[PDB]
Amino acid sequence: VHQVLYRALVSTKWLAESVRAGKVGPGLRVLDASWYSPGTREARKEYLERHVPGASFFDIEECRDKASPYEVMLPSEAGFADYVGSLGISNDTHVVVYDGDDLGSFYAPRVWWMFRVFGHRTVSVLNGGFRNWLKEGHPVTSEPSRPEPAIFKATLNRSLLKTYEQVLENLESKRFQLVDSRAQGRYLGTQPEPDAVGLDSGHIRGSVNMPFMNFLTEDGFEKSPEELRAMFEAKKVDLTKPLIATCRKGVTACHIALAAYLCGKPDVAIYDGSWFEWFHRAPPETWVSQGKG
Repeated sequence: VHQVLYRALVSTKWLAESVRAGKVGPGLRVLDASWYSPGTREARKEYLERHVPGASFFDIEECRDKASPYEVMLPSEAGFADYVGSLGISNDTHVVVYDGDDLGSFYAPRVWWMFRVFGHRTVSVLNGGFRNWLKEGHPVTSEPSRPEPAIFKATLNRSLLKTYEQVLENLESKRFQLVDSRAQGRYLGTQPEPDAVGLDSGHIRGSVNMPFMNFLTEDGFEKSPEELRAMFEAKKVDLTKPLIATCRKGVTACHIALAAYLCGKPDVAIYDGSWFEWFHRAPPETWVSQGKG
């Protein structure tokens, strides 16, 4: 359920002109969705110091199922709806998401997919991220944003989500191509999985690896659609066939979904449980690692 695709990328120039124009409001809401591993950057404090004028902080640590044993799992429809409503977002709002990643994108695609998986098509990511917004000198502020509340209705679009059981069945059916966006070393099992206890690295049998950072240019901009298409083809990923994206915790997998969407394939589903869930639930026979093990 959607044939003509709504823009998934907006430029810094466009967003800056919109903010100059007074467009932030019910029709346009801007989110910093940054999140960092423990012991590194301070997402909320960075947002407090420097944000696009009128933007809000989208707290992924809150906007998830807290009761799950697994990482960064979708909240319920109500939890999402209540949270986004509280940021002034309704079903008529154009949501623009950025993050402060050093290359140019990490969490923002996750948030773009969250809106889509909850039925909202009017969502985009800021091409080049906050990194480029800053480099180009666009306005930043520490003034508080206080959007008026709105009502949002969320409706899960199951086709854009996969469960553990569906990935396990797929091991057998081979119906979907399973593409993992984690860095190469962790995908192969030669580098450990971080921020976890006794979680081995490796990958689900039958997977293909497409490290997420390959999607962006060295400046942090999305690669062109011709470039993206060439990447999938060189990976033996056929865009005319079904595709499930997976990673550590369902976050960077959303960069595969974004890349495929800009190549005209909106149908990629995210395995939200991802490797973290897989390792904990699946028989070890279903995964491989170079060490090995």
